[PDB]
Amino acid sequence: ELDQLRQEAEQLKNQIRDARKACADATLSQITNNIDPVGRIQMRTRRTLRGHLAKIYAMHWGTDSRLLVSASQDGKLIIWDSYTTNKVHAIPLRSSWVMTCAYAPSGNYVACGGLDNICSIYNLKTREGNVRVSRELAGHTGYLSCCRFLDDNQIVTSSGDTTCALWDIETGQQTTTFTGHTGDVMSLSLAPDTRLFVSGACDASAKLWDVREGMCRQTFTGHESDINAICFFPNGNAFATGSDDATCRLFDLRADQELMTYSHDNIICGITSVSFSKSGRLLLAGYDDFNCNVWDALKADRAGVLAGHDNRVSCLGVTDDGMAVATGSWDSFLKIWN
Amino acid sequence: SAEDKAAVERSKMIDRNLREDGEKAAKEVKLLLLGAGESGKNTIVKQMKIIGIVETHFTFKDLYFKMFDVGAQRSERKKWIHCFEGVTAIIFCVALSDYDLVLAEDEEMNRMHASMKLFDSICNNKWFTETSIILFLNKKDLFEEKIKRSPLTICYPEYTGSNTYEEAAAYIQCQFEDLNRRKDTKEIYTHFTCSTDTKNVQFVFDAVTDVIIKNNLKECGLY
Amino acid sequence: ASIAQARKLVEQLKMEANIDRIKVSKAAADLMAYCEAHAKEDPLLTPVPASENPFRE
Amino acid sequence: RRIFLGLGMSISYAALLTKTNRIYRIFEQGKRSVSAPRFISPASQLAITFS
Repeated sequence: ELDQLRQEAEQLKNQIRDARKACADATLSQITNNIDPVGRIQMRTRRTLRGHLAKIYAMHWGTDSRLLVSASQDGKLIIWDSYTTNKVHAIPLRSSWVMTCAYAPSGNYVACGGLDNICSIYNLKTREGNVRVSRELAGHTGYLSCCRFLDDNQIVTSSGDTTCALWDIETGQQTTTFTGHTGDVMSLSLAPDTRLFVSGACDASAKLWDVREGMCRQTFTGHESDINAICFFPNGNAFATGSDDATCRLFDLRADQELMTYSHDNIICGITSVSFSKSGRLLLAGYDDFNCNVWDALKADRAGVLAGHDNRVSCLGVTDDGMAVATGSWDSFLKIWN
Repeated sequence: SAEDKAAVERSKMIDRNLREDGEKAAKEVKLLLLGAGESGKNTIVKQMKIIGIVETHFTFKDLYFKMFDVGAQRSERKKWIHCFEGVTAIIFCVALSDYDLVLAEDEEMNRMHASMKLFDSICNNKWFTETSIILFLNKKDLFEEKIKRSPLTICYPEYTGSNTYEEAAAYIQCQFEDLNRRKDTKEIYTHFTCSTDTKNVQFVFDAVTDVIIKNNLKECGLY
Repeated sequence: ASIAQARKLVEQLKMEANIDRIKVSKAAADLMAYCEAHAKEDPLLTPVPASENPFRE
Repeated sequence: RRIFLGLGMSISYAALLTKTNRIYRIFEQGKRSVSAPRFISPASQLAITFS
C-alpha cells in the first residue's frame, strides 16, 4: 500500500518534470546573448565599521537606507548610522549566540533571531531612551536561522526545525506554521509585495510559501547541496539562490525551472549570501573564498570582484535605493561598497 | 553640525562600553559541552555548577568559566558547529557503560560506536584545529561493575585483554585518543569521572589553564 | 501516513505547474524588460559623482 | 671604547630581562585569564629592549 502511494507520488513528479520541460523553449542565455555587457565594475570601499570585536554574523538595512543593524557571535546588536559611521544604538543581547537579525520596515523595532531558539524583539523608540525587550517569541524548537519582518505586527522566522513560522507579536502565538520542508530551513526571503515568501532548506529544495493560507505553492530543485541563501528578484517574479556547490541559480516563480546557473571553475567554495541589486541587473554573492562576486543577472558571466575582507563574508545587503552595498564578514569589520 | 557633536558623543560612549564589555568577555574562557544522549553530562554539569543552548556560569579561582550545553539541538550539526570556533576547550562526555548497550533508536548501533563516530566527526572537523578536547570517560564505577562479567569484546572484537578494569579503560582511552588523527596540533585530556566529588572541576581548570598557556606560547612563537 | 499528505501536495503542485506553464521565453522577456526599463536608477551599475552619492558627499 | 662596552654590557641584560618578563607575564596571566597579555609579540617586544 505504501509502495502504491510511492508510485503515484513519483508518477506525478514525472508529470511535473514533463510540464517543466514543455515550457523550456530556450535558456536565458540564448535570448540574452544580444544584451550589452555591464562592463568591468570597480566598486570600492567607502566605509569600514570598527564595531564588534569577535564576529559579525548577520546584517540588515533599515528601510531608510541609512540605519544599519549588525549582530555578533557574542555580545550586542549595533545599529549604525551608515552615512557618518556613528553607533546609534547598542543592544545588550540576552543570549550571546546569534545567527540572524532583522530591522522592521517602519524602523521602530529590530529582531535578533538568535541560536537559542528564541526570537527576541527589541523596541527602539522607548520613553526612557533605553532599548527594551518586547515580547520574545518562543516555541520554534530549533535554532532560528533567519527572521524577517512582514510588518511591525508580523514576523516570519526560519528554524533549524524544518518548520517555518509566522508570529503575531502582541500575543506571541505562532499564528501560522509551514511544514512542507524536509530539511533544516537555512535561508528565507520576503517578496516585495510581502504577500508571499520563499525559503531554502538543506534538502537542496526551495519552496515558495504564501503567508495567508500557508500552502506550499511551488517547490524548486536543481541544487546539488544545501541552500544557504535566497534573495528575491526586485520585481518578485524570480529569486536567486546560493548553495554550497558554489553555484547561484535564478529560479522563476511564474515559470517553474532552473532558467540560469552562475558557476565558474575558478571558485570552489560554497556561496553564503545573495542580494540582488536594485533593478535586479546585478547579483552580489559572497563566498568562502574570502571574497565577494558581482554576477550579471542576465548573462552567466562575472561582472566584477570586490575582494576586501580578511575572513569569510557573513552576509550581503543592498540598500532599498541601491546606493551602496554593505558586506559584513567574519572579520569584525563591516565594509560598505559602491 | 551643532547637534551631530552630541551624536559623536553617543557614538564614543557606545564604543567605550563596547570595548569594555568585549575585553571583559575575552577575559573569560568558553567551554563547549557535547556528547551522546544519556552520556552522563547532567552529573558533570551539576558538579561544575555546584562549584536551546544552555549556558552555565561557574568560577574556580577566578578565570571565570562560561559553559555551553549543546545536546539540546536535534538539527544539522554541520551548519551549526561552524560557530563555537573560539572555544578554548571542548568538554566531550562519554559514558563507558555505553559499550554494553545495543541501541539508541538507531538501528542497533552500539552506543559506544555511535559516540566514537560523533567524536570522529567533531574532533577532526576543520573548524576545530586549535581547540582542545577534554575527554570525560564518565561513569567509571558503572563500567567497573559491568566489565566484571560482560566482555568488552562485545564492543571491540579485537580486544584481547583480561577484561580487568584498568586494562579495559586504558584500552578505551587509547582508542579514543588514537581516533584523533591530527595529534600533531590537537591534545586530548582524557579523565575518568563518576557521580562523586572528584577533581573534575579542578581537572577542567588545569587543562584549560594548560591550553591557554599553550595558545599564548603559540602567539609569540615560543612553542 | 505522511505520504498521503506528500502526494496530496504534489498533485496540487502539478496543477499549479500547469497554470504556471507559461513559456520560459515569456519569463526571459519579462526579466529582460525589467532589467532594461529600471536601468539608469542603479547606483551600482552606473556610478554617480560625489554631488549625489551619500557615502562620499 | 666607551660605546662598545656600554652597549655590550647592557643589551645582554636588557635582552635577559625582557625574555624573563615575557615568560613571567605569559605564565602568571595564564592562570588568571585566557587573553594573551599585551606586549609579548616576538617583533614588538624588541622595542622594550631598545627602550
